[PDB]
Amino acid sequence: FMKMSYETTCQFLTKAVLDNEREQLDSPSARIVVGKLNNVGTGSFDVLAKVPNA
Amino acid sequence: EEPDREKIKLLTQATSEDGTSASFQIVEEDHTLGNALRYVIMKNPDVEFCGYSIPHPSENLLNIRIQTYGETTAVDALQKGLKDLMDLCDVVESKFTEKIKSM
Amino acid sequence: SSRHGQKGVCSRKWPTIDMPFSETGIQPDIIINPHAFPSRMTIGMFVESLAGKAGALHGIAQDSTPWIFNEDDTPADYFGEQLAKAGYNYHGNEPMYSGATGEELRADIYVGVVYYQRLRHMVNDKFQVRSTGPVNSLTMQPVKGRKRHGGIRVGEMERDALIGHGTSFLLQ
Amino acid sequence: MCLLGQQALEGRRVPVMVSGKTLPSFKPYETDAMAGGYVKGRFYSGIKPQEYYFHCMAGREGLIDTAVKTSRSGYLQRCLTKQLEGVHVSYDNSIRDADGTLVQFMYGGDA
Amino acid sequence: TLKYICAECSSKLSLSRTDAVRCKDCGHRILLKARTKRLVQFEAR
Amino acid sequence: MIVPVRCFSCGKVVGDKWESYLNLLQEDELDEGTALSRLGLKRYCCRRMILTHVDLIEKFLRYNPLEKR
Amino acid sequence: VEFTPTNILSILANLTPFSDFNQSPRNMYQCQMGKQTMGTPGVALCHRSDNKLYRLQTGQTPIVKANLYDDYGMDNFPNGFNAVVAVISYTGYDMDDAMIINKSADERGFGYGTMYKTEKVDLALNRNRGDPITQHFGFGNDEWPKEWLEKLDEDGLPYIGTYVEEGDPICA
Amino acid sequence: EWNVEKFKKDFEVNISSLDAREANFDLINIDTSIANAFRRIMISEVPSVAAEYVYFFNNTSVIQDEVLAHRIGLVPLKVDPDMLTWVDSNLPDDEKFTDENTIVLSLNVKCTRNPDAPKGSTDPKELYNNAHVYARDLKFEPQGRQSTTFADCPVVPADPDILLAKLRPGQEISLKAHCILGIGGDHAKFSPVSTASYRLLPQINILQPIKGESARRFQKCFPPGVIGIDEGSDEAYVKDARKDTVSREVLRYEEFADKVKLGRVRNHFIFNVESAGAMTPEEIFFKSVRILKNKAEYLKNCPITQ
Amino acid sequence: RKDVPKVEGLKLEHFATGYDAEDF
Amino acid sequence: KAIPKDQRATTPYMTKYERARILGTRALQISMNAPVFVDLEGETDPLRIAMKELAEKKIPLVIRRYLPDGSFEDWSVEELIVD
Amino acid sequence: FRALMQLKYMRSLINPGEAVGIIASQSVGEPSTQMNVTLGIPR
Amino acid sequence: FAVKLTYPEPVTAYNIAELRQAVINGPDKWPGATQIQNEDGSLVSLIGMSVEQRKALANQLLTPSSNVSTHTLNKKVYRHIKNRDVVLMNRQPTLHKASMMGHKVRVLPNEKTLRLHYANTGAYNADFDGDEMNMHFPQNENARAEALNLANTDSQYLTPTSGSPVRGLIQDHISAGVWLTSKDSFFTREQYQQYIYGCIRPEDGHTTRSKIVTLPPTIFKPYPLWTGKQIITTVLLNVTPPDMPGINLISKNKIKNEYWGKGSLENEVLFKDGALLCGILDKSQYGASKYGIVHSLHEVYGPEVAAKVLSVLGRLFTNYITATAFTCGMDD
RNA sequence: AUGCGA
Ligand SMILES: [Zn+2]
Ligand SMILES: [Zn+2]
Repeated sequence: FMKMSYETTCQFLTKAVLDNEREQLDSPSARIVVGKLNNVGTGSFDVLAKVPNA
Repeated sequence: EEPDREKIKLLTQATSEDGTSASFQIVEEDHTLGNALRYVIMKNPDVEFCGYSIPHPSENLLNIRIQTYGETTAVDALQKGLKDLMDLCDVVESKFTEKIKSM
Repeated sequence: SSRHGQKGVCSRKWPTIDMPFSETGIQPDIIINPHAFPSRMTIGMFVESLAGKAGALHGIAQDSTPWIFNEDDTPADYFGEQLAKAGYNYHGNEPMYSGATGEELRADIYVGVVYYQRLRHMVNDKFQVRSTGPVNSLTMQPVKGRKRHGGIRVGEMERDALIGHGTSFLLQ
Repeated sequence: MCLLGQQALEGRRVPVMVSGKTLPSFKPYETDAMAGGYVKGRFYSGIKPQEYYFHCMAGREGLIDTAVKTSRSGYLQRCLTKQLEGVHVSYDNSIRDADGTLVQFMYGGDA
Repeated sequence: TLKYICAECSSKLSLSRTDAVRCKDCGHRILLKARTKRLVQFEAR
Repeated sequence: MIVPVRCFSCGKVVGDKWESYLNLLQEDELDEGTALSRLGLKRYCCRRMILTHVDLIEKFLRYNPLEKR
Repeated sequence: VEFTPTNILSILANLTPFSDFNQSPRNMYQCQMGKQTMGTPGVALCHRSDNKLYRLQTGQTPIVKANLYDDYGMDNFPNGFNAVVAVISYTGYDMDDAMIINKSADERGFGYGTMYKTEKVDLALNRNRGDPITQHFGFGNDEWPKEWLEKLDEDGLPYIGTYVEEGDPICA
Repeated sequence: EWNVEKFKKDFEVNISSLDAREANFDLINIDTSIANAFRRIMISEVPSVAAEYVYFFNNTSVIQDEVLAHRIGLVPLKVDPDMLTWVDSNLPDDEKFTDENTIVLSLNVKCTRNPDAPKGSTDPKELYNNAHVYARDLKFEPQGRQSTTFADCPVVPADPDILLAKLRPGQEISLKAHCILGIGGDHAKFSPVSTASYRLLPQINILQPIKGESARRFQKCFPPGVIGIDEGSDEAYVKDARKDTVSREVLRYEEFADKVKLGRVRNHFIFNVESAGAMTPEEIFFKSVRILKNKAEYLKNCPITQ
Repeated sequence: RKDVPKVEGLKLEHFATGYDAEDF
Repeated sequence: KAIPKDQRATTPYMTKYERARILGTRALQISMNAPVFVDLEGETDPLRIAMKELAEKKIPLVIRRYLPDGSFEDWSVEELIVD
Repeated sequence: FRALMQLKYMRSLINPGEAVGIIASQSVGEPSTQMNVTLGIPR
Repeated sequence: FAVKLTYPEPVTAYNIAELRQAVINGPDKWPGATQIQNEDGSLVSLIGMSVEQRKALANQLLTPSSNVSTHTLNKKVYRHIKNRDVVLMNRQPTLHKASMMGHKVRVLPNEKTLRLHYANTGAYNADFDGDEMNMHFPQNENARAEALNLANTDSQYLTPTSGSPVRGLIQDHISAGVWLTSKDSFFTREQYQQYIYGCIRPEDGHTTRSKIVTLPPTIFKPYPLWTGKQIITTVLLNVTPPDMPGINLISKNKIKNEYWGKGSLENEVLFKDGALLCGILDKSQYGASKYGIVHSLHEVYGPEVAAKVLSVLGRLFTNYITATAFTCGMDD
């Protein structure tokens, strides 16, 4: 997706499809394309909660 | 008729409890009243510090802070300012009338 | 803007009481910051101020043709002498008092009469806000244009800047 | 307060016509400094018209450089901003891309 | 009586839904709608 | 448009002083300076008000569409 | 020899007083501002129908002017006003490119201007001859809100002079 | 030590000139904050009576309705502003305007042509009838009480000669202006003074004496009458420092800039109050000082809230 | 070159507040 | 993927980005009726409330620090040096 | 004092997750707008 | 914008009063609220509801659960933007992340233009000539917390390009600091204290003392007199925390000593325990973003203090430029 | 798309 979103979009698309490529959705641009929390900065980690069991 | 409840306000954030440091906020005022009132207030020998500040021209607000020592209260010192301004303006009016008559 | 390409927005409509008043009993129409001149070198504006002041006091128009004057016949001398005959500072300053406090300012303030022009670009009126509006059917994103109640663009560079900040939850 | 001084264009003195003249009023090959564009006049006492044409030359070519520099810096920003946007600090202080490929073992080598 | 002035003859007239949009005194085809005695309030600023 | 009512800078009503001022420049063959001195415009904010005025309304009024021509 | 060195300047550059005293690009920005200035576009404006006009009502003749200001008659179409200007940083809102106006001056009409927008209400803009026609300014069903007469005369056109705000009917 | 009575001992007034439209008076031994207070109040806070709501019924003139309304607002009216109280806003328009708070001025002018002047343009006033609309055409329309109250103070513009509008045959102006009580601070049309300003008394401290033709040559550097020489063989004296304008022209010459100092008297204030005709300038000053006092009474009376 | 001429009616047009040409 | 607690090797300090996300998410929880474990003391801004909760470390949140390998370290607020 | 400066050094380190790539790109681009061998933007 | 920008505020027991009032005000007031979104998902616009109907809804903001499908939610109120929200300002040039910062919203009455402090204009490369700015209002506590903690202006006091301060006072404030800080500038007790309260409002949280403190005059003699450097001492003594010693710095000016006389010494800027003892201040000091005074306060007490110092200086110098002003003319 | 504001 980072290739697609710079230049020769269709050329990078063609080389991607011909590869049967899978996007691991790491590129910040690519991640934006899919509406995903950006992996940089505050999205570099996850937050969980400690909850009482009793 | 009612004692105006919003003209002057005592900013708890800016007022001692012992009794000699307050910031007062008057609505719809500026340097007009402010600089004269601080000027007369500085005549009080018991005022340590007094001054006025406009939070913002567009807001049409006036804050006047009086911090004194334990020999007067800031409310009392302010009343001393206002009694001085009223009597002084009486003096101005009186001499002005006298010289208008003397012509 | 003046006739000197020194354009500025009106930051505020200063109360007449708060303006500075001269010992002539007036408070200026416009106040321009002096620090604008040192980069622009719009000294023609300084001369236009002192010429419009002389010409208003004596009550005559002044000729501003380029090179009517000469290094040996400077405009500061011509309008300086004319103004000084009029009854005003040869350098063109006037003693002003603070509107706010009332003391006399440190120095004589440079006051004069300048042709000022109002640009049609009241970009003040060009303001726009959109918290809700139409969307293009091919995207469901805010439509375009102020008159369309459209939404300003968060461009590619603003995306880059939000990634810079680490503000990935703001970028999302 | 002093003088404007020597006007320049693209790094050198005033253009000269093929007749050898830098302005109609100058004889061909005038060796006067002014004829090359050196303005002795100053803003406080004005500039001669022959000098106003040169300060106008420098001022315009300035406005051209001012209007072209911003087109040569957008592509400089975006061309590598596309590449390093994935590039961040790993939790181990190593610089990894958003792929995971390591770029530097420390930021500038000091963190 | 509603009014319409001829853009080219100044002649006042009172068009109807039953007449040609033309100045009956000159023949022009452009008519300024006349101002009338109609109240408008104004803040003097 | 039309001679301003008051001088922007000072506040003195000036709109009454236009026609007499123009008369003083015509009828009395006075000069603009002396005419303004006799009008009491003794400040340059006032001086300039009338001195610089351009009564463009006379040019506007010839376009009056409410009378035949 | 030149008849006058002004013969090398354009019209607007001669209209700029003391143009030989400013940094050149400030004179060029002066041509762009005076050229972009809201002024008097004409006097037959009641017989034009521009999509927009900007007309300054309080127009004046500069005290400081080129003699080509008279020779080209630009005094027919004054584009500005003579203001009392103090070159002073004092209020704290005059920095970089921002300037202060006197409030009382604006209240007295200083630089007061008006903007005209012309509209065409066409009912054939895309009709289709005899058949198509059927729309007539006016009413028919009575069921309309009679408060529309508060804006539109009983002939379907608004009363010339009417105050209108977004949402008001411009014709029926 | 400072007391208000030591001020009363120290405070002085000297009135140089009292015209029914201008007052030039001095306040000696006061604080700048007080002189500036009086000035500021005389300008913004002293109420005056001015047109506020202009109701047009017709305007066919080449002048914009809004503009003409603002111009009618600017006309100062010769009205004692104490004949009326303020108009509130908390209440409906039917209660807003009464004969106690509003003054009605009608204007109905219809321009015509005159039966054939001499040549042609023989001005405008002879070619046309009511071609010039003046403030003097604002007919005062009383209601009831104030009809009687103004029996001996009818409403007139303080300058009838103000040209308000110029018409052409068939053009007409019909409007009804509602003049209310307002203060110069809320809009400049309510300011009752044209110019209320103060200037500190110029002080010319001659450090060393000058004499002869250098003394008279110094004398010509100042306004005619500021510097007097009686003999000049012994001194060049100051007839009146009040005549000076502080042009600081004397400093242009080394003959003097090292043998004179130019200062001011911080205590001495030279007030100049010129009235727009609504009220006499001294009465305006009286209202300003009584206004400041009334404000101090308002602050005494108010309860400190929290 | 001729120097631009100074005005012939180059005379006082400003006074203090309080004064006039009755002192001139 | 579980980095053993005995083996956590990362910065003992809370990053500004960690602090930002914690305060935002926890504030949002208080604003959605998460039980407040501290005196509201008058406050009405949920964000300032979450800031108070950070000041007393009463926050019941855990930061999952990711490593680009995929291993992560679960860190409590109550240990990560807040500032 | 050496202990203080070491602790300042520990407390001055770049945070995990910093967007240093973008920051780099802007720190080379942004100042290049103010701009025998090729110099400036062409270089 | 204050009446046309909303935040979707979930109503609780702690904000019921404020949101009930905001609803009562309605869309056509200050901190009212334009709309109410139920937990059932439906929207109720207040665009045209009467004070009576909005009053009725104010007593329903806290209603009980109704459907097990919705029992976990609480109603939402679309409140107008107010003085407690952070907003992300961006100026085109984006050229760098520092050109798009988060500012705390202050609704100004009778304005029509986005109002910005001068200290930011060297980071946006913005100038009032006619420059336009985009104002983004984030709709989420995560974006609020980030715009108040990460992107905020104080976190941008230095650029990452070089770490030179990009945020300082400008033009008039610089010349005012040069004039105020001259050994020639003296001030009476009245003037000194007036400038002080003019620049410090303890009621505004502008201090770490909750009262005011003051210095002895420079001149005990004929008359009690304070210097301008004593004023900078008083402001620094009042803005720094009482639990910390005064900043100690030896900086320099952009004004050679030769200009102040043949023996004058005014280029050495000396700060001893919070007290300016020699020299003036200029662009090199609080605007130069190079160790100068403001940079040193940023380093010692951090960005919140340095920002407080900048606002205090901006007010001090603006007011003193009101008392004495600054001008330039042909004589110059 | 053309001109243009920053
Ligand atoms: Zn006709
Ligand atoms: Zn005037």
